[PDB]
Amino acid sequence: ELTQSRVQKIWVPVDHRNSPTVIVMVGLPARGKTYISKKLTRYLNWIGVPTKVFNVGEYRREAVKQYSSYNFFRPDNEEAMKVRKQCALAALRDVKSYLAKEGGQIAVFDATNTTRERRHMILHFAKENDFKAFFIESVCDDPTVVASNIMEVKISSPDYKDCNSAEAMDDFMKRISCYEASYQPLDPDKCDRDLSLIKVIDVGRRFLVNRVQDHIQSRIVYYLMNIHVQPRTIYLCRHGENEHNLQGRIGGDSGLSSRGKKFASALSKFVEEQNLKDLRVWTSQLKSTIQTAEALRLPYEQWKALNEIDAGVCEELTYEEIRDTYPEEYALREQDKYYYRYPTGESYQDLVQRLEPVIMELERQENVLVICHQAVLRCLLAYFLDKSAEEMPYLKCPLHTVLKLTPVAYGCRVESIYLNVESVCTHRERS
Amino acid sequence: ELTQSRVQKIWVPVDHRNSPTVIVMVGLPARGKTYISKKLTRYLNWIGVPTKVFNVGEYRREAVKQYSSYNFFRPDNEEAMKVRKQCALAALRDVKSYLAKEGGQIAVFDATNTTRERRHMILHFAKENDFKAFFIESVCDDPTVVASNIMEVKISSPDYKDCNSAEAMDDFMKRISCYEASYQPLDPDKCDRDLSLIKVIDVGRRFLVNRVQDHIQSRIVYYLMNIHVQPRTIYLCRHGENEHNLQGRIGGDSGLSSRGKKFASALSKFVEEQNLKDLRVWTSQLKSTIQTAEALRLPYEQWKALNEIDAGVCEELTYEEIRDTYPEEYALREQDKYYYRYPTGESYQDLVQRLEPVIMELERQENVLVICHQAVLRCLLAYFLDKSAEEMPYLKCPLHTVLKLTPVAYGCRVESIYLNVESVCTHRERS
Ligand SMILES: Nc1ncnc2c1ncn2[C@@H]1O[C@H](COP(=O)(O)OP(=O)(O)CP(=O)(O)O)[C@@H](O)[C@H]1O
Ligand SMILES: Nc1ncnc2c1ncn2[C@@H]1O[C@H](COP(=O)(O)OP(=O)(O)CP(=O)(O)O)[C@@H](O)[C@H]1O
Ligand SMILES: O=P(O)(O)OC[C@H]1O[C@](O)(CO)[C@@H](O)[C@@H]1O
Ligand SMILES: O=P(O)(O)OC[C@H]1O[C@](O)(CO)[C@@H](O)[C@@H]1O
Ligand SMILES: O=P(O)(O)OC[C@H]1O[C@](O)(CO)[C@@H](O)[C@@H]1O
Ligand SMILES: O=P(O)(O)OC[C@H]1O[C@](O)(CO)[C@@H](O)[C@@H]1O
Ligand SMILES: [Mg+2]
Ligand SMILES: [Mg+2]
Repeated sequence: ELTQSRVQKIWVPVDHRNSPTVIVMVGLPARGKTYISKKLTRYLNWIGVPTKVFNVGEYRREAVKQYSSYNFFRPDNEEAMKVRKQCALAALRDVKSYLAKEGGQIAVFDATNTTRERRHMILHFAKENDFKAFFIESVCDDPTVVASNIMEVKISSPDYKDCNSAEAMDDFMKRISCYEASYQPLDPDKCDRDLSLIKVIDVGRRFLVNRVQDHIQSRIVYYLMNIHVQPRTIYLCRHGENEHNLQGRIGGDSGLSSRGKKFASALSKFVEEQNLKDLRVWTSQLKSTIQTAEALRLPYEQWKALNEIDAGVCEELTYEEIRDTYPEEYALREQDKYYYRYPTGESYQDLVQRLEPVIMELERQENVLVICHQAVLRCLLAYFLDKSAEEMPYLKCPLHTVLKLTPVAYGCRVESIYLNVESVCTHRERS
Repeated sequence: ELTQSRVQKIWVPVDHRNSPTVIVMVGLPARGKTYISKKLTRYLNWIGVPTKVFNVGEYRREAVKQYSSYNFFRPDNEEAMKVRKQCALAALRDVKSYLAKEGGQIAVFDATNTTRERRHMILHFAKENDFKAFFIESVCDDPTVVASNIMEVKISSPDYKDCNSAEAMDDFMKRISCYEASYQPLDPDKCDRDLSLIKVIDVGRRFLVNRVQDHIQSRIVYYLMNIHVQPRTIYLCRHGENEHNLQGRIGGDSGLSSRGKKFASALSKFVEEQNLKDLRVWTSQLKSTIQTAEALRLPYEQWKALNEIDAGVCEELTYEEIRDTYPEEYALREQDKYYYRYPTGESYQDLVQRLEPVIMELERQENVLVICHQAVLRCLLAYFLDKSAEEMPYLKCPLHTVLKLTPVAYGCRVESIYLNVESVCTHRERS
């Protein structure tokens, strides 16, 4: 005796009457601890695992109004040490409220945590709140890398609002020397034999993994081994306009219109003028995306995971038709566009689970052109631009427009490029 | 201008007119090199990557008729060394024919390869045939583990056909001591800095990964970190009989019949008499599997990936109806049941890609009960019992029967258990 939920179409038994994890970042400054923290979090939240970053740096920038210099981080700075410890403890406080009282699942503790003492303290914290502890250490003693990092995300930090490169660059170098003496890296073969951890070496050149307590830690591990930092570009766009677009019909597998092909031709000119040494092209298995890719005269690959969302019994229909034929359904979708699943079809949530492999592969690749569909494109875009599940189903991803995503600082930079070719508009807001 | 293939329903441009990899196993005997090789291969072939194992041991057992003793593996055994080298070279010969002439993609070289010399030779081989080289080393100096391994897959080997445990166990111990002196493990921080490799330590307790050249090596890495060897059991069965089963209609989302529920009740008694400390239950999101799981009064989890194959425009239909309504389609499926994809639906190939995450999770778990559907069940079973894509769509997976899969030696042992409850028969051979 079960009843099927109206929105998610899930069968639940009629009533009629996974321990949370604390990810601990470890490493000297300018080692990508925050970079990793944010990206990790962006991913986890995307695939549905509620994650939040707790940057002890911000707690510090909060308590000590405006920034001083490296003197603040001197081991002999008795007062700063007091404040820094109170920052770490305040953050763990907020962590407890997240994992135990706010429904959070993973809490990333973003700090240097370069001493066994500090780590043992966190372990204790976890041990008493019934939380698992997974460590991620970033080791890299390459002056070129450290130097480059200092330039990319430090010299512009709010701490150096009143500094130039020459001085900021020096203050941070001294800042790093502060942690160096007492820095005790993880020792998975001795003192840290029992800790579950992954040590990222030379920006992913080598990894040392210890244990792994569950699938969640398993994924995280997989992810870090696939992301990289080499500069590259990811272009995203939909198929050229198609017959169904003109008729305003959803789903289906129609072919490009006269304009759609025109757009496909423009896309070719665009890719051409991008001057990319290499470029991979991915499409869905639906006709319209393939016809578009063909116009590029470049080898491409088809992914069934990139097919537009499945509209179920509403495929081939027009919104008007749905509104009339399946009124109640048309309403259930407008009130919960993300979780709503079409009868015998999918939901935006289903797309995310279906696209996970695509995202993981995009992180591994260099330059990639993905020609897909509206809903599918929103999903991917929501990942790169960190858009909540609430706004995902409404992001604007118009026809004939190329979204150029480039890596910058801690996230992704986006550039819209309309290839100057008319087409209908398939976008529709909440109502 | 494209045309859609009739079987796979894929759009291809009308005509009208990934370097192969050699996986190198490394390690002393009784370290699971062959275990890993077979499992790795079983998996890769399942997800579509043509892989083959080249056990240098078999080449040896082939050339030297019947087995001697550990004297054969003595470093001072000038003649044996000659034969052993000719075996390794003959196997690489067959590797070349596989990766370059037989359409193979991955070739697992199963040997001790415990010396830098031997390894350099293989590198050279790869370097000249344009093959990538990925190494997997298994290090474990635990006497209990080594001892146990010697018992589980050595003492019964065809080499010891005329030996008892007491003597076989001793001959293998001496055999191991032979390789020990010249054994040079991988050194990812010195001599082997440039080699792409994964070093499995203490049966997966710790890993040291170096590089990783592509996604294929990325997956392999992920897999090894998720499989384990602790004893556990995996039960597989379909939902209890349902309305559609009675009407002989495919797809749909109907509920259990009177018998189906009866079966669900029997399943409860079965699980109960299994005396399992723990047991996870997974179902699909279709009503029939959930109703069945409910009868167990155990917490279960729903997976959309476990939903029966999507019959497309044929859902809810009876084979008779399909045969009549979509004759041409009914024929295209009987001639190629694995690759055939239903209009707007899936193929067995699609199921495999859809089930990959399930398989990966089953490898991570201990005891798991999976209540699914016919086609879905075949897919999973094909993985555990290593059944080709040709036989997969025809494996017999009857209603009300529990397949009990247990780990043994290098593969999985299967036991069928009919819970003694009538039901229709949904199996149908090729015709
Ligand atoms: N595994 C890694 N090793 C080294 N650098 C990395 C890295 N992952 C990312 N980066 C680089 O690090 C920079 C971001 O550094 P981030 O600010 O996250 O360091 P940090 O958190 O270690 C310093 P701090 O404790 O001083 O705030 C970017 O330039 C990024 O490309
Ligand atoms: N990573 C690992 N470390 C140690 N033992 C493992 C292992 N993976 C599997 N095993 C165990 O090893 C046994 C299979 O060993 P296998 O025969 O594959 O070893 P081997 O190939 O190293 C020996 P040889 O070169 O003498 O043939 C099984 O008992 C299995 O459970
Ligand atoms: O985590 P710890 O050991 O308290 O060091 C924290 C400090 O590190 C920094 O990231 C500087 O490297 C600061 O923003 C932060 O206050
Ligand atoms: O995401 P939305 O607003 O529900 O629109 C989804 C529809 O958009 C389309 O791509 C048409 O523009 C259809 O294929 C799909 O069903
Ligand atoms: O790979 P190597 O160095 O030639 O050693 C191969 C030998 O190892 C064995 O697996 C025994 O440990 C034999 O079956 C095989 O002939
Ligand atoms: O694998 P086959 O032989 O095509 O049968 C598949 C059908 O079996 C069923 O499970 C019915 O027994 C249907 O849901 C499914 O479409
Ligand atoms: Mg930081
Ligand atoms: Mg072997």
